Amino acid sequence: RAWDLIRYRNFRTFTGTERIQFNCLAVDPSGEVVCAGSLDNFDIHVWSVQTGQLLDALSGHEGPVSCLSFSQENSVLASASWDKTIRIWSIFGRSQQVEPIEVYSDVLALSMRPDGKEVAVSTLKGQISIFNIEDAKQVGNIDCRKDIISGRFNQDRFTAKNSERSKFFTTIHYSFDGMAIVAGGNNNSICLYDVPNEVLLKRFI
Amino acid sequence: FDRTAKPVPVITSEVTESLEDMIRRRIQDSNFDDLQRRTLFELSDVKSSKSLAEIYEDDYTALSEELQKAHSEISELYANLVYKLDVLSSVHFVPKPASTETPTISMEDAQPLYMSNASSLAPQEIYNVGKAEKDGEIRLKNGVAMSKEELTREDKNRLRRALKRKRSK
Amino acid sequence: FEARQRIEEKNKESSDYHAKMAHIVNT
Amino acid sequence: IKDMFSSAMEVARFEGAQIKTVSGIRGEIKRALSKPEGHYRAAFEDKILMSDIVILRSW
Amino acid sequence: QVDDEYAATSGIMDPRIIVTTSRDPSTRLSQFAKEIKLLFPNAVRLNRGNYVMPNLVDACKKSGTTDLVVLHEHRGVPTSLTISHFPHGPTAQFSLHNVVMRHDIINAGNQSEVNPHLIFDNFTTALGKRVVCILKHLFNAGPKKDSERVITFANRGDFISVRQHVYVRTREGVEIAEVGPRFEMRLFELRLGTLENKDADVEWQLRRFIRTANKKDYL
RNA sequence: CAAAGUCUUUGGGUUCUGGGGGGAGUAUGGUCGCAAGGCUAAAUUAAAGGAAUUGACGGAAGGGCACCACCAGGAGUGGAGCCUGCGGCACGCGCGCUACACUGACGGAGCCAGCGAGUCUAACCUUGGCCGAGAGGUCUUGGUAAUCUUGUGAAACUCCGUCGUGCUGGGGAUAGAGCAUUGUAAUUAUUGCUCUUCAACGAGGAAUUCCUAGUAAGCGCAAGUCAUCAGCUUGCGUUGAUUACGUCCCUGCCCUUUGUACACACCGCCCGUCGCUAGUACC
Repeated sequence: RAWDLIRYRNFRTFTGTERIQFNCLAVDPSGEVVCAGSLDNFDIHVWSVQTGQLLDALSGHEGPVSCLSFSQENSVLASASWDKTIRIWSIFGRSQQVEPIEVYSDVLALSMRPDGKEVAVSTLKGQISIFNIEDAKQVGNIDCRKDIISGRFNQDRFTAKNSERSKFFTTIHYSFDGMAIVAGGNNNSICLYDVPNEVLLKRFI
Repeated sequence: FDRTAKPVPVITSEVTESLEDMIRRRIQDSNFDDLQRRTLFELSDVKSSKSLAEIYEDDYTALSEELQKAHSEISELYANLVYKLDVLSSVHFVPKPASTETPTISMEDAQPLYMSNASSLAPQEIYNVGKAEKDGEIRLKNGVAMSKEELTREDKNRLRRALKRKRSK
Repeated sequence: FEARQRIEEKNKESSDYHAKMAHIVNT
Repeated sequence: IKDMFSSAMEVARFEGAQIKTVSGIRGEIKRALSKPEGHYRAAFEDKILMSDIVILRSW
Repeated sequence: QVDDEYAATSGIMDPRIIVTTSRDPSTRLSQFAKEIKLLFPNAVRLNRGNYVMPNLVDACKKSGTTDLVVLHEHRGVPTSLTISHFPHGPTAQFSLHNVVMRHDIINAGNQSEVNPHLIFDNFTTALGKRVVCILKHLFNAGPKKDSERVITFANRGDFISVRQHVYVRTREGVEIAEVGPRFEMRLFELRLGTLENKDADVEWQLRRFIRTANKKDYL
């Protein structure tokens, strides 16, 4: 459901066809298109903002869509999949072409840089990778499995060193400078990676 | 000798004249196949406890008083079900949603609150232009009112023709 | 041509056969 | 199947004929094979042997 | 009543179908796949070469299509044709004998391509109703009452004969003319799986070699 | 149920009745019943109604869609010889295969696939040895098979060399002679091998086919799994590209011309002909 902040009301409550859960969401910067993603369906539903119909069911993922984001400069939406492949959609204007980039582990974190030219990911191996969009190749990746603090729960039976609960990152957001990433997951710690120098800056418990 | 299968049919003009004269029968009658879209108290014998004076009082004095209490029990039970069902399904600890007369104050106030209620309604939604009550005038959807007496007959024609195609649609 | 004869007569000599049989059984 | 019909034209007078075998499988004879003058392709219902003798009933 | 495979979609969602060709097609039949691509609406033609039938099926259930149309040929004359509904739906291998391609005739123009009415004649058998409900769902649902092209599927003498027609209605009679292909057509086997599967359960199979093979109809 | 009883099948006196219901169909010279008449005579098409239904046609302007359109290419087919289908009865047409060569041919040499099939009451897929220029022969073997054939050591391809632009060493039709194989049977050549013969064809008129990525084209291999197939079909893999993804300018097709949906914003009367109905006056 979209909301107004001048009037505090729904515009329209966008729904699917067969009543699917929606995890995540992506909004066209020129506010025409709202895209959402599931765990049930793994099809990227696409609503228009004016007509509450779904325009299209963008599909092609094995496994669910974790996150969805749109780069403001190029108006391109990049899907997140559990199939270890990152697919960049291009949905505007007679093109309808999807470019797919393979990833080593389930990607549960997707970050779009302000530039509109880079995409920051958070896979399940811990590692955060930074891809280009106009090319399929990657600029670099930064390694996050070591500098994550993990708790031992009370009911646990394993050491905190070798549990695989929390050593990935279930979020990422680029700074608006485009030079730093803050990541945070189901762990105890938050990070501040530098993007060119590829080294974390400070770790926050 | 005897053949082992039906011979392939030979398309004469006699076959087609049997065929295209079938199609004219099903077009003109318009009975043909196509994939249509999918669209979208009992009296109680048991003695009434309430007396005649009492039943009149009820008439003298939500959907139903018994049915709402059925609805209120059954949603209190479902939220108990989602908690236990939710806890097993969830991989993380979840607190119980609920734990189930004087003035009641809402803990959280919805909307702006300081902003007036009238502001939320749009201007368009408190005055649509409408067709005038008099027969002698016609008001259009944009606010260009037209009387029936200042029209020309060629403008009388187009407006009846315009209200033809909108009504027909 | 002989296919269209051998088929058509054999169909007649079965379509005349069940009639002549069922006329026996009911009587 | 060889040496049942002499010419490739003789087969064409007989195509579509319900051929049977000793073993009891049915079939039809379909096209006159060209490059030898006599033979023809015939589709049976199951795999004919080499040891087997096709017979076409006729009157 | 519609078939159990087609029951969930039946009127709701439009079909999207794929016409694809056998393997290194002759230039006659590569034309002829385009008349199949034009005879249906929502039909795209993907040229096949060095695809396997698994990874063309499995990369089609993924992308989501209703069914798959694959053709075969003998020396330019197309002979066979299969329609196979994808979400574990049935398939129907058709043999088609008398073809007249549209590119032979004249440069009369190009087809209407609008949603067709249909005509199903002489389908009495319960297996005949299977062929009804497996052919009918290859067209977009709910045609207009006055659309101008109508596609007849006629079943005189166990050979389903399909023609493409346009019609206009005169002051007294309907007058029609023919565009598009002439077929004779004959189904000969009907699997319950897709055309990938090759060991699915056989609902129907044309028995040739039987003492009463020529006798019955829809047998 | 005080009889509807009279300790396991019964005898106190007497009168009377039955020899099996209830719903139904039927044949029937077996027996009783049962009737009318014999002169008396209408006449492809309207008005209207029923059903069906916003009355129909045309223009203008705006917009959508497409290898039936625009726009840009690869490989060709048609010109040659054969193969094949269609006509015709010397020929017309359709699908195709071959090569015209130096991005080649020829000789060595380097050596890499995938899908597949395979023997019982019999003769299958066949290593290995031996013999034969070869084709093939032969003595053996493994395999009813992720087991043996088989790493199917496939072909293009790669390298080194010979040829040198000559219908040349390009091309292999037509043909002579011999040796093998399958088969009861090879003449009108089944096919294979060996030597000789060495044609057209110097990139193919007007026409016109297929195709957007592991694809087009080149290239060889396995199988013929109740139809269609045999120098063919259905498949498979190896080598691996040029070019296109825009626009409605044209040719078509289609949609719209109440904004109705709810904000804000923008827009802010589509047009004509004929019917239709109503009234007024004229003949």
